[PDB]
Amino acid sequence: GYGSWEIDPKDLTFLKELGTGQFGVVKYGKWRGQYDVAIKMIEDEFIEEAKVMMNLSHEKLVQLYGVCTKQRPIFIITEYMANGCLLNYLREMRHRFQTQQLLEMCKDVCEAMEYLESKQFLHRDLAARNCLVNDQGVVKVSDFGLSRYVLDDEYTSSVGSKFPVRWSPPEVLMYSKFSSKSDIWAFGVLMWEIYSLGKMPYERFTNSETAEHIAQGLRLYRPHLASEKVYTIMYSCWHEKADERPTFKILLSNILDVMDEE
Ligand SMILES: COc1cc(Nc2ncc(F)c(Nc3ccc4c(n3)NC(=O)C(C)(C)O4)n2)cc(OC)c1OC
Repeated sequence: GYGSWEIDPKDLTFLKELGTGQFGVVKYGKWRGQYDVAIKMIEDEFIEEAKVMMNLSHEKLVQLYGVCTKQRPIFIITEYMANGCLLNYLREMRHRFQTQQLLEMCKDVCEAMEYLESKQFLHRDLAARNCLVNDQGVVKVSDFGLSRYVLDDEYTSSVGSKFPVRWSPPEVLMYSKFSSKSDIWAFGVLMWEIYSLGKMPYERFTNSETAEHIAQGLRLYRPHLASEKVYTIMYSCWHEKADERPTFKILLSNILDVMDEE
């Protein structure tokens, strides 16, 4: 059993649909009439991913509340993030963000990633599409890709035509070399995403052309809203030599520094 994670489906109310795919559905709801939750309905892999989430718990990670593993379809119940997808949130020109708010959003993710790093857990799809924002503009990482078991397979999300090329270091594109230094690279690219208000990295290129140009040491430009100090930080993430890239411990201390200066 999952002991204290086993949720009684009776304590749930369904209210709004949030998203829907071939493989699953996420609905907004209430649990014991009190707390806001997202309810993700779907198999064995999906459960192995929930067990993972059971062992990860951080202020800036989307928290698992419980599971219902006794009726089909099986449920996962997580915390509810009222301002939705960070990518989409960034694209709303009506928010009229100040640089300070952008760096805070970098700090949030960064704190998340340092926990994961300290747990020797490698994320593999850190991007703006995979973060969420709560009612209070606080940003939180989804341990696993949101897409997983909604739109794509465990076989299809992050394989082939759905591979996160734009968030990937040269060693991954050429050699399938994953390590904590690839998560560092992608954090960098996500910083760029934030400072550019949700522009697609290498916005004028294909995945192939991005793969060639990365391999030739082409990098993303400093977004207008990004100061030199801030750009230095995300750039430091794209060193061609993986071991030359900072840790998340280092970077967070870098982000805190900028934040005190600016
Ligand atoms: C208030 O409006 C919105 C709220 C949320 N909040 C929220 N909080 C916690 C969650 F675990 C959560 N999960 C979730 C939701 C939807 C999904 C998926 N996951 N997965 C998917 O493959 C697609 C992406 C298909 O649909 N959403 C998300 C929104 O989109 C992410 C949104 O805009 C619809």
